[PDB]
Amino acid sequence: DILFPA
Amino acid sequence: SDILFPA
Amino acid sequence: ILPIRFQEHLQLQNLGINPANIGFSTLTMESDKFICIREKVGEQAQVVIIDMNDPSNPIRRPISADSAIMNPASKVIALKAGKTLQIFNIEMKSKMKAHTMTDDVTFWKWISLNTVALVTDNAVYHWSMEGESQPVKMFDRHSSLAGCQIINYRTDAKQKWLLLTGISAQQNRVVGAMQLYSVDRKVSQPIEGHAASFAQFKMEGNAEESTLFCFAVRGQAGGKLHIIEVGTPPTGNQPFPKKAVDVFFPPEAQNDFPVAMQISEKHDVVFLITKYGYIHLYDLETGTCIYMNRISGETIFVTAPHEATAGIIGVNRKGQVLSVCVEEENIIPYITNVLQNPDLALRMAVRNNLAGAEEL
Repeated sequence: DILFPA
Repeated sequence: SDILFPA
Repeated sequence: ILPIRFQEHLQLQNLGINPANIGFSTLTMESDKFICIREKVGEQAQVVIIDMNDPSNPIRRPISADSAIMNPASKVIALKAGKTLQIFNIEMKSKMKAHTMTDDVTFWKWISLNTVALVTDNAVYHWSMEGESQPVKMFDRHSSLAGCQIINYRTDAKQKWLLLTGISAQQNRVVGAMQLYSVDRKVSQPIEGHAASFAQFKMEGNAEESTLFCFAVRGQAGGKLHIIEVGTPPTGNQPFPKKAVDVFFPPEAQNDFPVAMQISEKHDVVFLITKYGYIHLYDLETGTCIYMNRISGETIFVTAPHEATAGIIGVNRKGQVLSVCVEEENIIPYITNVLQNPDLALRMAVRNNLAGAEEL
């Protein structure tokens, strides 16, 4: 899918 | 003729 | 667990940046220390400089420049208006250097701490900030870049290999055209490629570092990544064996292509970002693909090395400032357990002193 950031 | 100026 | 750490540093729209100015021709990020944005407020052009170490306090200054690029390390800005180039030390409030070109500069960039590269329609120049130097022509552009939008210019560490990159449309795809120039041989080589970087890499059994040239391309043959040594190996060295590997584009990303590359010499890893926001990591030594995924829903148009982590930092059209680097505690078990490649895991563990290959 997509990574989401820290 | 400067192309950057003071704020 | 992921072999990478992915971070959002900033959302530029939270600093009052108009998203219309968040693009390639108005926003520059020559290193991870500053971002520079040209905006028109009313009738007046200005530049907004965001210090990445103090981002809530941007500096805004009026300008009459069609382009602004900050020095990678210092508050020293290069500005141009047509053929007029001026370099200013902002803190000293002084014009350090001025030059008038006899051609428009269609792309420029800081290639080191103290040299600006300047690309015209016909040629590429380097302009050193030391003493009283004027621009020096490095080479003439190859005709294979005629008509391209120039999107990048890079060199190896010794400035002996120079790489100009343009793109244009041919058969309804974005085709990359590169010009690789050897300073010592004075020979250009045209190469189809979209994004590239040089890197220093010391092979086991060699006394000297090799200079490697890494480029990715989406061609007729699909996506490809190449890693080669440029030039004659230093005396006493084995040549680096050429690598060529596939670059995957999924079927729904049919118009995507590589737009940025940075290489970590701390981990010997190649980060490749595509226009539509996919991140790939490859081993620099072997070319093995370590990871892919999508990190941005918006297009990414500018990157720099992220010094602190030896990763890659960039800006998308939404104005997110994003970075990816190697997650040092996860990368080896990832490669061992998810990629199931103990050979690579073990190699990287000892090569770059990473933990996790105590058990394979």
